[PDB]
Amino acid sequence: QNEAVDAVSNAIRRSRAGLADPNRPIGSFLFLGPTGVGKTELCKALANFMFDSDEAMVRIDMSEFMEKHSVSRLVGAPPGYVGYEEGGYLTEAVRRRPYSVILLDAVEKAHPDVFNILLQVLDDGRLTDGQGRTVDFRNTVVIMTSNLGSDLIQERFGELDYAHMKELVLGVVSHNFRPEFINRIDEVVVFHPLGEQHIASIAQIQLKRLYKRLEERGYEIHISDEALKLLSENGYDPVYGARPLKRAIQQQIENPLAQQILSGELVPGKVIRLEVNEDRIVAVQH
Amino acid sequence: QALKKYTIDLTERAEQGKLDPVIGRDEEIRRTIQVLQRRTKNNPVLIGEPGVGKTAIVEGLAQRIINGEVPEGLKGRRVLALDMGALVAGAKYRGEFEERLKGVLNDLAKQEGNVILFIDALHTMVGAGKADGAMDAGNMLKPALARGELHCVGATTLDEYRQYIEKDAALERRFQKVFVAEPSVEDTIAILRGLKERYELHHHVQITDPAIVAAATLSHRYIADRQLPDKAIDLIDEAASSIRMQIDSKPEELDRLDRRIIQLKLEQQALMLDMLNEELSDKERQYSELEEEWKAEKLRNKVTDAEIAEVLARWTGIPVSRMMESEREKLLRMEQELHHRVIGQNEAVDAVSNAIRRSRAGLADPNRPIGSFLFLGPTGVGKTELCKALANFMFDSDEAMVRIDMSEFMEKHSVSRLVGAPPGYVGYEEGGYLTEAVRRRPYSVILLDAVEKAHPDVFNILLQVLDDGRLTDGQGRTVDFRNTVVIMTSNLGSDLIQERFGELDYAHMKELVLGVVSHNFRPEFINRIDEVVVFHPLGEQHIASIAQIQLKRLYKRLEERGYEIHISDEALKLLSENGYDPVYGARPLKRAIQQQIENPLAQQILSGELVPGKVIRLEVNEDRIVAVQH
Amino acid sequence: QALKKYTIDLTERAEQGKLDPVIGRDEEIRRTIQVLQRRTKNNPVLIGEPGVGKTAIVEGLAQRIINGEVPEGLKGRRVLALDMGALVAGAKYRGEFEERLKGVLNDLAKQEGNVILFIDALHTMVGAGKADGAMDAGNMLKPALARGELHCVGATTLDEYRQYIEKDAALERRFQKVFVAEPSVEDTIAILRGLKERYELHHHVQITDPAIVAAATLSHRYIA
Ligand SMILES: Nc1ncnc2c1ncn2[C@@H]1O[C@H](COP(=O)(O)OP(=O)(O)OP(O)(O)=S)[C@@H](O)[C@H]1O
Ligand SMILES: Nc1ncnc2c1ncn2[C@@H]1O[C@H](COP(=O)(O)OP(=O)(O)OP(O)(O)=S)[C@@H](O)[C@H]1O
Ligand SMILES: Nc1ncnc2c1ncn2[C@@H]1O[C@H](COP(=O)(O)OP(=O)(O)OP(O)(O)=S)[C@@H](O)[C@H]1O
Ligand SMILES: Nc1ncnc2c1ncn2[C@@H]1O[C@H](COP(=O)(O)OP(=O)(O)OP(O)(O)=S)[C@@H](O)[C@H]1O
Repeated sequence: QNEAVDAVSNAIRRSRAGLADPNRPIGSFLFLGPTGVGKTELCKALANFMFDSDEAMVRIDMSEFMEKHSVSRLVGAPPGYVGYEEGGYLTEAVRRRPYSVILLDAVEKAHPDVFNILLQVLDDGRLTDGQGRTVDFRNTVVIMTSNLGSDLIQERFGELDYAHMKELVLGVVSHNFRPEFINRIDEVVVFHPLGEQHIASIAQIQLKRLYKRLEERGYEIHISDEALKLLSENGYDPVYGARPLKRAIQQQIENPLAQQILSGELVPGKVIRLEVNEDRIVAVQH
Repeated sequence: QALKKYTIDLTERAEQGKLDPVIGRDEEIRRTIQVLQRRTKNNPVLIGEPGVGKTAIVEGLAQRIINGEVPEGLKGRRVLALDMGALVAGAKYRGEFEERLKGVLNDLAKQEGNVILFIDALHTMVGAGKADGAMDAGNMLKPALARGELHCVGATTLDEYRQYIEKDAALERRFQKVFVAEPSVEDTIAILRGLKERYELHHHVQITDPAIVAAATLSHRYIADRQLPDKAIDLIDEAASSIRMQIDSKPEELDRLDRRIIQLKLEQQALMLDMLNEELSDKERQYSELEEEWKAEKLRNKVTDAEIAEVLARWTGIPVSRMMESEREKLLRMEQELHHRVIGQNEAVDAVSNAIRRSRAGLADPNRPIGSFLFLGPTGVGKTELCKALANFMFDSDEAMVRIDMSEFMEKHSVSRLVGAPPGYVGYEEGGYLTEAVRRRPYSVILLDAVEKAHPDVFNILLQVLDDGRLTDGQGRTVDFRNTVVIMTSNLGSDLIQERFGELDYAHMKELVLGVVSHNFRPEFINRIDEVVVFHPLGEQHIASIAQIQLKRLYKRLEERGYEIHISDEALKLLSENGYDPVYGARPLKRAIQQQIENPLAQQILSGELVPGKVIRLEVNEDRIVAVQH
Repeated sequence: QALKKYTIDLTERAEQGKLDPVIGRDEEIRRTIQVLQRRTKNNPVLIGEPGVGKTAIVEGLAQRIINGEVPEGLKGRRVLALDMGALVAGAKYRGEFEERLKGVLNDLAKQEGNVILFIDALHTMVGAGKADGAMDAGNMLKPALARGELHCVGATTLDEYRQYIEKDAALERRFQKVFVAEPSVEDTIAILRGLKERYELHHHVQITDPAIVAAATLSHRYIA
């Protein structure tokens, strides 16, 4: 996903050199593209970069707003109503820390009332909450994740350059969203499904954090290259992204390995080598 | 003077060494010292969520002024803590509180600017001592605060700041906001090294440094309620309390056994059939063996990471502890324990067993729940029964689980009955069903039965839940689901599994019914699922074993009434005959047992015919089942 | 003094033999004692839906203190029950609630850490003396709680925990939550055996042990 990391990178580098437009938020993005290709992971890697934590961000899961009356969950309770003295969820959580990252997770699930609220947000950097005061959004990176071009990108990403694909999935978004809300967008970026090499590198990252979990537990693992090849070939299909990799690693390693840890079988200290049998993956002790 | 009566001196307490050491917080102490040395508005307020160390920043400022590690403009300051209740307390008459507060202001003027003041819980001050003749203590310190003549340091919570001080814009702007961010895990470990010294000195135990890094790491992971370092310091302190209690009289295992033997002793005394004298003799022998082992090892004296883990597994309920031998031998025999109530259906018992074994061995993904499951298969084969066997295995009770029947959610409104209502609307003040139920009990089997009956996009709530274990209710507070077991049971391939279960392996069956679910659910949602199992229709030997299960629980139902029943295997073969069809599963067996046994048997009980104590033999008739008295 | 008036001595009542016997609740009293013997935040709170026996846990702790089954660190402690009704009771003049309550804080902290304070209905303490802009019991006790000088065993219902105490998050972090489990059928049978003895002494009757096991079974099954 080189294009999206370029887009977000250039947004923060526009802000730090002063050239940001101070009537808007810093970058209003819309992450399209199919499931399991790292939309929420680019948001998490941003907040990990900029703020030194994975969940140090205003994560709003937009699929809890599927009705017309859940706008008040983020703006606030209007005058003379129940939860009045606590404001909203978005406006307070920004009005505390005005340089934050706001993840509007799974944006298309909600009702278009929230999209009107975010019209005001993405264009002018203010969103007057329920108690009757502005909230300064001129310094937050608003990020939105969706998958409206799932079939289109999964089927036709080959033999097409990036601009024509962007125009085609942007047409699909224009069928889904109003022209207002996609006019306010700083940059729609388009993802792409993962090939063998991408899932191989993601397999190495997930195995590094598996090693880190067992190193916390007190164990070590070296792995065979053939074992990692079986993990990368058992967990490759273009429809579900990089998640069959995660649950394939989860099954084939973590179930028999934890089976043998609980069995009183695998002694601490020794390097637990993960090499293959004919088709299974066995954990050995030598 | 008034400052003797109404202020309690911190630098005298820091000078006599009555304050715990303050570690880190370079940025916030430096900004408090920058703000305290201004010309107008000398007033910092310390703002951050409760537990992050704001009073500790003022106590670190007092210790740095006593040690003299401050600039030269502060060498020799006195930091005096103002107690607004001690001002309010004896002010019965009119104008007594204002006389007290004005005496404090005159004495602070006579100190020639040498006294830093300190009002912890600054939100106490707004509207303190108001009456009809109100000067309110926010309206009398407002001139002395505006002109910078008073060096007050407040320390109020962020929500208490929004509620109480931003309701008064003049006194809102008299104060400079020093934000006190939650310390991360590493800063907490440093803070816990200094407070390790102090807590070791109090509890007379020795906190090992792996227990410190365990306390900061574990309480950052498994507690979303409170904030660092306070939750980590609480794990350290309560762990040292447990170690010192074990040191005092005897360990907790002999405590369990002593309480149980005195309990069953006076309980058998109260019974003066039993199945109690056997239990009491076994527990007395177990007490003798563990007391012999305690005399053979003459124990715990230090706080290790295992004590931190047991304290956190008794704060919450999440099984963080090391597995004892009874529990580990129970848990390696997982599938034998589950096939006592779910006979047949090996694939799902393997899947569920492996998810719980990954949980307990500590390999589970900490950003997701323990395991999501989608039990597909035809009606009456064991889907809801495996979830009840899960709660009866794991939680020792059948109905001890969060059961959300997805056949009440046939409309899109009824997402709101598991997130709660938004602000303004009716059921705001009570929160969601699911979210409150998890926020009480964070380790629980969450079942979503009959899941294909719901509205198609009610499963967007579950996009959040299954992917990241966090669901955000109506009021705002996100509930952490990351230690739960989510299970949704459906029957989307009923006729397919009934038809093509023969001549097909498990893999192609899973693929074909997964195509069926691909026409039902969204590609987002069937990607979140850890493991879709596929159930299989029940055969004749399965139904024979199910008949034995139902007849054992019928004997259990008729022993309470006071009757014994023995059955002959010919009648059991008849119930294997009259209770078999592939299309309806295992309930034709249950209603065949119901009819052909319980209707003539209860007929004959209420007939005044069947004398208790005599064994009711269920031999066969020509075709029926007789019940005789011999 | 002040502790004569605004507190009720449980250990006097347990030592006079006026409380009910308490059966079971072993992990709950053990974690209550593990929380009461801390350095800072000595404050547990018994949470669980009403009926499960939370005041019974604190009275069981009082009977274990008097009859000598607690550790050596608690042999000799008094368990005083604070009266939130008596503290507001006469104070209509300004300050007099706070005068009473800080007199209680003086006379407790002057006991050298001997009196375990008990507040059934902790959610009453939340907004107790909250006058027209004055000091309630929450904001007064709040700094003597997170130094361990006040040993406040709360006992609040779980629904009113969410309604009243989580509204004020600072007083919420001072108290360490001790969950109180709803007991099984079998523990209920044991509880009913001790209280069988006491109710037979009350009503001048006898109670057969089938009526106990039927009472636990039937009340668990049919009253929901
Ligand atoms: N390009 C990637 N690099 C690293 N990890 C990735 C990548 N793509 C997916 N992952 C992994 O897959 C998960 C992230 O998938 P998500 O981006 O959260 O799915 P998604 O992008 O939200 O698509 P939907 O809308 O949920 S179907 C994490 O567990 C990551 O470890
Ligand atoms: N930076 C720190 N260095 C040393 N100890 C700390 C630090 N931060 C917190 N603590 C300890 O953590 C505990 C809680 O901190 P507190 O300052 O008392 O919380 P708080 O700042 O009072 O917030 P509230 O709203 O007043 S409860 C105390 O025991 C402190 O000694
Ligand atoms: N493997 C089994 N072992 C024992 N009893 C079983 C088994 N499978 C089903 N039963 C009986 O089946 C009854 C209900 O079966 P369920 O599994 O609850 O039906 P289901 O699987 O939920 O399918 P639907 O679509 O919800 S009707 C229980 O009373 C059990 O006695
Ligand atoms: N372990 C026990 N030993 C003896 N009696 C008990 C026990 N548990 C509960 N009880 C009895 O159960 C009843 C209720 O106990 P309480 O402690 O009053 O419950 P409770 O938790 O105070 O209910 P609320 O929510 O405070 S009104 C009393 O009659 C007690 O005697």
